[PDB]
Parts: sequence; structure tokens; C-alpha cells
Amino acid sequence: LTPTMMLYSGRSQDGSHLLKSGRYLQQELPVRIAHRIKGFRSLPFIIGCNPTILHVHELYIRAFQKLTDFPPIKDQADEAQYCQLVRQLLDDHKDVVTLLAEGLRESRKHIEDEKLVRYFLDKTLTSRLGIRMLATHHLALHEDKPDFVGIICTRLSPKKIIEKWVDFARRLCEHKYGNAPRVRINGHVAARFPFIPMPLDYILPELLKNAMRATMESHLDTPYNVPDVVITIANNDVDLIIRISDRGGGIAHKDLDRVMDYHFTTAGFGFGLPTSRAYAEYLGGSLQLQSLQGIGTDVYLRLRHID
Amino acid sequence: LTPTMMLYSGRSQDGSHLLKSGRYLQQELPVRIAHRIKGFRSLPFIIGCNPTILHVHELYIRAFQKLTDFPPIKDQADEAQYCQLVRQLLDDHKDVVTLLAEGLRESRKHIEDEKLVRYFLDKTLTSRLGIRMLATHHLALHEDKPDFVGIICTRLSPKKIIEKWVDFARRLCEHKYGNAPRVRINGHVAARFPFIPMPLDYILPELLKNAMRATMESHLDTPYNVPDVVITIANNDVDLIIRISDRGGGIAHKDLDRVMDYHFTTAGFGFGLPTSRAYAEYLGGSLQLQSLQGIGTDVYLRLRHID
Ligand SMILES: Nc1ncnc2c1ncn2[C@@H]1O[C@H](COP(=O)(O)OP(=O)(O)NP(=O)(O)O)[C@@H](O)[C@H]1O
Ligand SMILES: Nc1ncnc2c1ncn2[C@@H]1O[C@H](COP(=O)(O)OP(=O)(O)NP(=O)(O)O)[C@@H](O)[C@H]1O
Ligand SMILES: O=C(O)[C@@H](Cl)Cc1ccccc1
Ligand SMILES: O=C(O)[C@@H](Cl)Cc1ccccc1
Ligand SMILES: [K+]
Ligand SMILES: [K+]
Ligand SMILES: [Mg+2]
Ligand SMILES: [Mg+2]
Repeated sequence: LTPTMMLYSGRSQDGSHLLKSGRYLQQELPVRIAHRIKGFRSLPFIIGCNPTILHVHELYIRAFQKLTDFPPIKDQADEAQYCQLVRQLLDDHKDVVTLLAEGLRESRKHIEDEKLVRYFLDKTLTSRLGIRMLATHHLALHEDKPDFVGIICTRLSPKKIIEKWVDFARRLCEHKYGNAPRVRINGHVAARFPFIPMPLDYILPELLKNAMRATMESHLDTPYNVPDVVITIANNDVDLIIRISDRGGGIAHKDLDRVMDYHFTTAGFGFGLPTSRAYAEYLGGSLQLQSLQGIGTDVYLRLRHID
Repeated sequence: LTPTMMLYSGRSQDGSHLLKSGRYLQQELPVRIAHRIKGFRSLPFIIGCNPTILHVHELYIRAFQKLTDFPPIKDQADEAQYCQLVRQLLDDHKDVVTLLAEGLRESRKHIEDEKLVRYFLDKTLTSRLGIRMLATHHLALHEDKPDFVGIICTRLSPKKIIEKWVDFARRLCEHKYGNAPRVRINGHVAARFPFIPMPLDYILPELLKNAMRATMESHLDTPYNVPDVVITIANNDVDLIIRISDRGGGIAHKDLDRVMDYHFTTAGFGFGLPTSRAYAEYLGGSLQLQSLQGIGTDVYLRLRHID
């Protein structure tokens, strides 16, 4: 399970579990989308009038209409068509973070309660993650993948998923700078346990891109020889901790109280850190920074295990 | 300068700076000791009645009496005798932390506001540190040491002072376990800057003893081969950061919210962490912990530079 939301682990050769899951989504999705729409309705007028914000507001209204127009699921044929709707919505909404980032960029500067936008984005993006997790889990229940129950991996290796995003981040970095730091991984490198990959897929590349950028920009004279990024995995009975340590110079004292703000960037829209922290906390984890100004930064991602 | 307190850097071949410093102490010390006595008077009755607490309470009353009985300093002869008094008090009060630790151990368990004892100890021990710093600075103004203005070092090497306490902590550890982790020091190893050693002399051995203990107790099967403790020095224009990282297994989740409490220990009286944090914060710095349960702990000491 996740916040106020359960990921069904059920199984059935008759397929009765798919119907129960689908009926659950049918009950749950319209209510959560309605909460998002209320979020839009309460946005400060001048922000809500932004055409890009209006577009996203309308997307959610359409989603609500489609979800509520769909008849109650009674058989596999109904459930099958519901999945088509769910797939369409997942796709129609895939650029929502980007659209909100852009819609909010300028319009936020008007109102003076800066807490409002942070609150709306935390609430909106985490609810969205939860919705996409539930929806994707349902679809995945149809899949035949070993080591997976829906989107839940029954034996996830933290080292493997980290290496996947390391390779991705390294490619982006090389394309921009001509090279990328090597990454070393230490600690509980052989750990395997049940876990939902999706949050890691969102968070890890954000933290890795940050570490690599900082490392390259502080070693412009020696791009062919930069300090490794060092990742430590700690696996205990309560949580999984992933520490990502770089020698990229640290986060400056003058920037320290701003790096967690949406739209703050020293370079994207400056979303990597605030979104990653909102997601971690939404799931009962946390994201903490330790800056060693002049040396580097340690970032600690903590995510709870599955009970 | 330090909190509401200035360490005089003055100089004079006539020695007029010693008189000005001494008169400053004469003004300042009785007032601060009076505040400590008020602290004792406000302690919960049942704690204040403890014979060891009463003994310390009386020590401070005697100090106040001696300080206020001393006539106004007018010449070098007066100043010279005042230093004798200051030396006597520094010596008479050298075991105060220990006496308070013991006096408070049981008696604190009676009252239910646990915040009270923490507050009294933070306030009492930091004020005491400040007093001992001011007093020792004054005495040291008579000394002829190169690279020192009183207790202020004009070119302190963080690496050197760390190595001094490493050797000390390693000896204690070897005596208890038969071996000690090696310590590596990296980062700004060649840094030198004006700094007051005294807080580092209090804090560093406390953090090093913790790291070494944890390392030895988690490697009982291989005491002859344990993970190094790794210390990173970061020196910037705002602060000095010293990170002490061990592979001693971490601080358990169940203990995490208690390790900063006076008297909490899994083994002294459990004072190393709460005192070290109070001292750091008293000076405008901080002490932060990052636990990787199952792996180790990172401890970050931050102390502000001298303006
Ligand atoms: N490991 C790091 N070292 C140094 N600076 C960092 C580090 N991580 C983040 N920062 C700084 O923190 C700022 C904000 O980070 P972030 O929220 O991820 O947005 P961004 O990287 O600038 N753009 P985005 O692609 O949206 O994530 C960065 O722009 C940097 O100035
Ligand atoms: N680096 C560490 N790794 C694991 N546990 C630690 C570490 N540092 C502190 N602790 C734990 O934190 C507790 C409290 O620390 P502390 O305040 O320094 O008191 P103490 O070491 O037990 N006794 P004292 O000699 O008075 O300092 C310890 O007893 C340990 O259980
Ligand atoms: O904004 C999104 O990505 C989500 Cl909330 C769109 C969606 C709604 C309902 C079901 C699946 C996806
Ligand atoms: O408790 C202490 O160590 C200090 Cl406050 C005693 C003292 C008082 C005054 C001057 C010097 C030392
Ligand atoms: K940001
Ligand atoms: K303690
Ligand atoms: Mg980023
Ligand atoms: Mg200790």
C-alpha cells in the first residue's frame, strides 16, 4: 500500500482480481481528480487565468468527465475498455509537470504569499504521482512479467536500478560536456527486496543529473578527469537509504535556502529537487541535503520498505 | 568575538591592554555567574535538593562571592592577583560537567517536563564554556606564543588539530578493544586560518570516540581489520565544515530521537552529542547527524569563521 491508497497484490486464474482492481479505480479516480480540480479552482485568480494553467485545468475537467461517464465495470469486456480509457488519460497527461512549470513561471511572481504555489505544486504533483501509480499498477496486472505483481517488483536490486539511471544521466552529461563522472556504488550492493520502482525512476535521474552537472561545472579545466560520484546503499528493516555524494563544489550558502523552491535554478525549470522531495515525503520517506561548501554535496534519499 | 562576548585582540608594549581586558572580565564575570546561580534557584525543587547539585550550586555562589569581593583593577599588581583568582576558579570548576551529569542522572527522572533538564544543561554548559573561553583568553594574553593572540590562533590548521584528537581517540580505543580504526583526512587538508581551537578541543574527541566505538563494536569478529573513519574538511568564506564518516553500522531508528538527549547512552554519562551540539550552536555553528542504518553514520560539525 501507499498513502490512503492500496496497490492490490491479489491473484486469480478466473481473473476476478482484475475486476476487483478495476472497480477500485472506478471508485477512487474520480474523487482524486475532483480534488485536483478544486485545487485549480482555488488558485489565485491571476495565476488561474494563465492560458497554460487553464489548459491543464481543462485537461483535469475532461478526465473527470470521461471517468464519471464510464459505466460501472461488471465484466471483463467492461474492464478491458476501462484500461483503454486509463491508457489514454496517462498519455494525455504526460506533460502536465512541464505545463504547470511553464504556466506558473511568471504568474507566480504576482501574488506575495509564495507558500501558496509551493503548496499547490506539492499537493498537485504528489496526488498525480499517486494516481499514475495506481493506474499503471492496474494496467500492469494484465502483464506477464516475472518478479512483478503489477508495478511492484518482488525482488528489486537497488544497485541495478541505480546503474540504469547512472547510464542515462552519464549519456546526457557526456552529450553536454564531453565527459561524465564515473559512479561508484558501495554498501549493500547485493540487496534484493520487494519494492515499487516508479518513485526511484522519477527521483534517481534528477539527483544524478544534479551531481554530474555540479561536478562538470566545477572542473571545466579538467573535463577529462573529474571526481567520481559515490553512491552508498544502506538497506535495513525500516527503510532503504541511498546516499549520492559528489565533489562538485557544494551548494553555496546564499543559494541553500532556495534550492528546494520550485523554479529556482542556477542554470530545466528548476524542479528536480522540490519534486523529488515532495515525492519522497508523499511515500513516507525523505530527501535531505548536506552541503560542504567548497567541496561537494551529499544527498540522502530515504524510502520506506513495504510492510 | 563570540556570543554577547568579545575576545580582545589588542596589543600594547606598556601592557595597557592587559588592564583593559582584566577590567572587562571584572565587569562581565560576576553577571554571568549570577545568571548561573539563578539557573540553580529555578531548578525543580527535588533536583535542586540533590547533594551533588547543591555542591555545584554552592561552588557558583562561592565564585560569585570571590569575584565580587575582588577590588576594582587599577594597576598591573591588581591585574596579576586577579589572574590568580581566575586560575583558582578555572581549576575549582574543572569537574562541573561531570558533577552535573551525576547529580542529574536520577533526580531528573522525577519531574515530567523533560524539556527542563535539557534547557538547564544547554544554558548552563554553554554559558560555562563562554566563561572559560573568556577567562582562558585573558590569562593567555600574558603568554608569549607565536601564532596566538590569547586563545585565538592566527593560523590554525584544521588537519593538525584533527590529527591531535585522532591520536588521542585512537589510544583510548586501542586500550579498550586491542585496535582502532585508521583515520583518513581529505578535502581542504592544507587550509590555515584564524580560529579559536577550544571548541574543537571539546567537540572533536567526543565525535571521534563515538565513531571509533561504533566501528569496533560492529566488527567484533575482525578487530584487526575494521573500516577507516573518513574525515572531510571543507573550508569556505562563511564556515568550516568537518564531516566525520564511519562504517560503524549507523544509529538505529529506535535510538535516533534519543541520541541527542543528555544521559542517553547504549554503553560515560551519554553527554558527548548533546554537549557538542550545544557548544556548536552557542558559537553560531551546528552539529548534524545522518544515519545510514546497517552501514554507518555521517556527522557534520559546522563552525563559523572569525569575521
Ligand atoms: N549536487 C549539487 N551540487 C551543487 N549544486 C546543486 C546540486 N544539486 C542541486 N544543486 C543546485 O540546486 C539548484 C536546483 O536544483 P534542481 O531543483 O534540481 O533544479 P535544476 O537542476 O537547476 N533544473 P531541473 O532540470 O528542473 O532539475 C541547481 O540549479 C543548482 O544550483
Ligand atoms: N557514530 C555513531 N555510530 C553509531 N552510534 C552512535 C554514533 N555516535 C553516537 N552514537 C550512539 O549515540 C549514543 C549517544 O552518544 P553520546 O552522546 O556521545 O554518549 P555516549 O558515547 O554513549 N557516552 P559519552 O562518553 O558521555 O559521550 C551512543 O551511546 C551510541 O549509542
Ligand atoms: O495528471 C496525470 O498524469 C494523471 Cl492524474 C492523469 C490520469 C488520470 C486518471 C487516470 C490515469 C491518469
Ligand atoms: O564552571 C566553570 O568552569 C567556570 Cl563558570 C568557573 C569560572 C568562573 C569564573 C572565572 C573562571 C572560571
Ligand atoms: K529548484
Ligand atoms: K546522549
Ligand atoms: Mg535538477
Ligand atoms: Mg560519546
